[PDB]
Amino acid sequence: GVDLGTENLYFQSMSPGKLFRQAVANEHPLQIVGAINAYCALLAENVGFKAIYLSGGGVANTLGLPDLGITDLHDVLEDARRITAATHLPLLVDIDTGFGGAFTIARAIKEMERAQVAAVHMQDQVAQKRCGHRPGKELVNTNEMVDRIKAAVDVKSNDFVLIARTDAYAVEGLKATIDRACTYVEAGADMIFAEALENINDYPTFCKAVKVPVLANMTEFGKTPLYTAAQLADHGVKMVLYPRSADRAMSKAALAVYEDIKKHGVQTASLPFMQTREALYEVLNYHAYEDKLNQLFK
Amino acid sequence: SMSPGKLFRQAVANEHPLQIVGAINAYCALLAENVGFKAIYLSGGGVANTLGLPDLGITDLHDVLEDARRITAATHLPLLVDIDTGFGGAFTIARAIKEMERAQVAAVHMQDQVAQKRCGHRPGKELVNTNEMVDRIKAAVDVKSNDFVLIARTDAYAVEGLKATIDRACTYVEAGADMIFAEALENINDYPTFCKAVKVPVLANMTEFGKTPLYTAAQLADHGVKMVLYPRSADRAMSKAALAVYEDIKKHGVQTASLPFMQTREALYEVLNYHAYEDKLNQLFK
Amino acid sequence: SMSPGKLFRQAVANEHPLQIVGAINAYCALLAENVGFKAIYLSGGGVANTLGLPDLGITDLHDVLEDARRITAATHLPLLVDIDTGFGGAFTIARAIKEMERAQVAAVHMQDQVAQKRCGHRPGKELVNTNEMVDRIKAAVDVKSNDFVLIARTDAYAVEGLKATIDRACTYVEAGADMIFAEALENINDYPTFCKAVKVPVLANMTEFGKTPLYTAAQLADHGVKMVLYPRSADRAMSKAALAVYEDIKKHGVQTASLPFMQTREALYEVLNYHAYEDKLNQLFK
Amino acid sequence: GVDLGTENLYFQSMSPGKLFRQAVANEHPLQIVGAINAYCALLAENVGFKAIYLSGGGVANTLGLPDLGITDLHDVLEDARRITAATHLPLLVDIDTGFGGAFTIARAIKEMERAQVAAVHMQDQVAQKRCGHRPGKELVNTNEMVDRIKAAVDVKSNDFVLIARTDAYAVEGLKATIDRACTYVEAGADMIFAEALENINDYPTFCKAVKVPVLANMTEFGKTPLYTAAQLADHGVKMVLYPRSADRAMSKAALAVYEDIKKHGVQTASLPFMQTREALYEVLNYHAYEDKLNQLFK
Ligand SMILES: [Cl-]
Ligand SMILES: [Cl-]
Ligand SMILES: [Cl-]
Ligand SMILES: [Cl-]
Repeated sequence: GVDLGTENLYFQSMSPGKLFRQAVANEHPLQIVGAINAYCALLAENVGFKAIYLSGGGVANTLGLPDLGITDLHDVLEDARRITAATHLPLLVDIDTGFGGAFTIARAIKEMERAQVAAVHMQDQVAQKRCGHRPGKELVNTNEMVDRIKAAVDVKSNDFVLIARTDAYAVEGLKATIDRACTYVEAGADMIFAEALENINDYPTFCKAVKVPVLANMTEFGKTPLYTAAQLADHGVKMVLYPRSADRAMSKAALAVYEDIKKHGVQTASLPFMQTREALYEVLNYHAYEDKLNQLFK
Repeated sequence: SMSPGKLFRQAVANEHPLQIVGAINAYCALLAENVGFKAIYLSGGGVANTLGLPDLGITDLHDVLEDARRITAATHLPLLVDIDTGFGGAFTIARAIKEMERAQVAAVHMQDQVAQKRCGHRPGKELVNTNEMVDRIKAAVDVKSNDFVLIARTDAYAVEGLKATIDRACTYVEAGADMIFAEALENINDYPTFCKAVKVPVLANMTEFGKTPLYTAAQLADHGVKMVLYPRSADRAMSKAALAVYEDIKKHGVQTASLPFMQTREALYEVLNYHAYEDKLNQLFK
Repeated sequence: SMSPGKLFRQAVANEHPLQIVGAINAYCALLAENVGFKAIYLSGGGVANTLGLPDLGITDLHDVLEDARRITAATHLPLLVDIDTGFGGAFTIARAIKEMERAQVAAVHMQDQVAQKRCGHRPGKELVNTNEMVDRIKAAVDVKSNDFVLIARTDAYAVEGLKATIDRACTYVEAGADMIFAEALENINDYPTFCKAVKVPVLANMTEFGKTPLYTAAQLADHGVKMVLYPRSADRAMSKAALAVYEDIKKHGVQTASLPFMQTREALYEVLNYHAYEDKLNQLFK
Repeated sequence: GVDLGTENLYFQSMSPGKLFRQAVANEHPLQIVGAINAYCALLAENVGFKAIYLSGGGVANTLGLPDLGITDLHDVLEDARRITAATHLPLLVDIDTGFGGAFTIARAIKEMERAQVAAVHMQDQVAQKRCGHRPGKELVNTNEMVDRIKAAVDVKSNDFVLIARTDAYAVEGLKATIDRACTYVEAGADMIFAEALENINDYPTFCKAVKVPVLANMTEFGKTPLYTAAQLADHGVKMVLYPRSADRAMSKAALAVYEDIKKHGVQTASLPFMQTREALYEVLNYHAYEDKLNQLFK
């Protein structure tokens, strides 16, 4: 039903998760960028990225909360929905440890699918803990994460992408990490999110062992190095994620404007650092609104 | 115990003038607080644009309310909220005021633009009659608490000139508006006349990229202005900065060149007041 | 794989007629499903009244959308949703259709009443011009998927009589409405003429306590009607029953007299399909 | 600022939690009824009840979900908000085990207060558990519940009422129950929700030991008997809760109407069982809307 030139060729109607699978296959590698809101998703789309990301940490911090697992399915879901309403670019969503036991995880998968989300990642961290527990990083046993994956796979559609994230590497080293990852794939993970993988020549071994597409997480200000997308792909990596990059720059920029207005009683010095009205109207595709009204009405 | 509305009333009286900055989310509200502003603002245009929509009145009470709630959950800094034309007739307006108060909001502004119109109407800026805006104000005043601040915004100046603008403003005050949002006054020497006539605290809107010039806080205050609003200033800079990071990552396959332009982890932990979390847990537990 | 809208289209074609019952929440939608209805309905008046508000158009897209989402999360039974007059101009209507589709809703109906009006306007029922409703329909059709069902509702009959009603209906179909909601046809012998002229499936609204009489499904179908709606039937009975329990507890200091009128734990566990939860856990784990 | 007749007397401005405290003090005992939505809250108010209740089980079941702790703070909070928008009658809200650790509990208290809720109850059940855990009832240790209470008390306002609920009685017997309850009061619970207390002559001992107002939960179809409000008060009980009574009757009534419409092709036989339009307009206080428009406009 879709055309190429004047030639009517087969095109399959593509669901969010299939668009994502397709973006992985067609890119080398797929760069996925963090976006904290619909407008950022549009900036990313306009720059020409083929997939976007909703960070768990970002959702919390944007609420003015620490990334301590205070947020729930609704906090993430509402931000996801806002983004998928604005763009069909496949969206990857951080759902932490699933927000509870088997049926919470099921509800999260279904709600994410109803929100037109393309993929989620779920982590093998310890969840909930005691009331007064101090912040930190603990892994669950492989079997506890297997159960989480099964709860998810049990209700997902075929197209929808479950990415199991492991933080084993920093704590248990490369061998034990590869072991979990393989167990996670066997339990039904579609892909793997390798967190904090240091030396790039460990990638080919990691990727070859796990078989499914692997995502490398390019964070800042942590204890992991920054390689290029090309380098990571040459070492067998299929996705590269930039989770918080843009929002760290948005923050510094907003702080700078606030300080200018405070210090100078006016924002004149900030004008050069601001997006122009015209770029804004363009990213919002404002003209298509006027054009739609002319197409249909008066 | 001071109510949100009272904190705001107090910030107007005690600052010369009160600078109110736009913040699009809780995190921005915290940055603003940390820089030391005494009042913050939730722009209606910002709510739409943040959702990836044009400022064409597509958004409803729930869209603004949800963003307001997220900001008041993070900070007690008095918040001023743009509720457009009120989102409907008298009972919608009533619902909006009550919901805003229940959200711990300190003030709202409502405008004298024409609302809804016909289905296929073209975008623009048209004023309602003075009597239609009076009705709007009465609906709002009827349910507001004493402390809560209703600010009537008029866009009359560009369309009807300074005389007719002062007339509306005064009618709006008489209908029960607490303060006045004077939109798009070009010459600063319009202000002293406007402010003197209107009597109640007046807010001047310092926007960028419009058809209005930029004066300083001091200049505006010396000309009788009590509040100065910076509605989108921070978010225009956030957008350029996000765009720059996106372009860098795309062009260079990595974000290295962007690192100098990013807030450090430590500044982030600080704005989030992260240590108070660890300290609270040590105070109460193990 | 059948889309919500297609399931609904299919239920219209294959039933004679399709009975669509009101449900105010997911639990009611499940009771309805269990009794074996093939399509369910979310009333706009029900959404308002459930919130403790009169049906005066105080509610917005978010109010109806949230209730819709809760019901579609629990059941795949095709859901018909009252979106009133569309909640604003062309882009609000567009947003409403898209949001309803993203909510897995199968159909909506939109009415040709006048919307918003002046701030202090008195409640009532006034029609928009045919051209204003055409514009509404075009805004909706422009963004809908093929399968999704737009039902134009007209209240013309009581105000303008059968002739002018058939005229609008036909104009609405030509503008792209998939089906027709004929509101307040008194005499059943109005139906065959109406239905024959309009051609597309027609819905008759079987309300209580109004100014319209009650015919049976069979009667309505024999007179050319394809859907019959029971918009508030269940919720009027729920209200009487809740009131009765409240009065009992108040008057007797205990709810003993109410016990015979309550659904048993076991019927509840059954409607919730509770066993499938235990069975799922045994299937997958320990 | 408030008047009695023509005599201007002192009246304190009363916060939701104070209204609740006051309703306890002034009634003997206070009957609190379950209401699943704003309209039900209004029916209750109209019948003249002085406090209303939002059941956790009710929130889930109304969503078409089992009471298995699938729901989160947002599910309860949204239903609470809908009710407090319609009525100032003090509302008691079930927040289960608090939906997470210390800061989730803090967020729940603050969000409940911002919603104009008067009181909440929190339970000493085990939370979250493993992914594939089977449904059931386990108590946490007294110390784990103490921690939960402290998280709550730490952020609550003075007026706001924390009610600690214990399910110890059915599992651990009267002695151990009184022990927890006393520990919970000392940790800062304002009142106590005694679940499943069988023999009424155990109440005076229970109430005398715990000191703070005690709530007896009048459920149906469980393993607990039904006494009258008067009987329970004479035995030292200060609140009596009717958590699901009205919604069990609403369900049977809606099922009956659906079956009638199915079986008869019309709802004629159901008409006698339906609230009249006029009672509806009245409970909605529809006339006050017309009167308000006449007061202010044309
Ligand atoms: Cl714009
Ligand atoms: Cl610097
Ligand atoms: Cl009504
Ligand atoms: Cl029976």
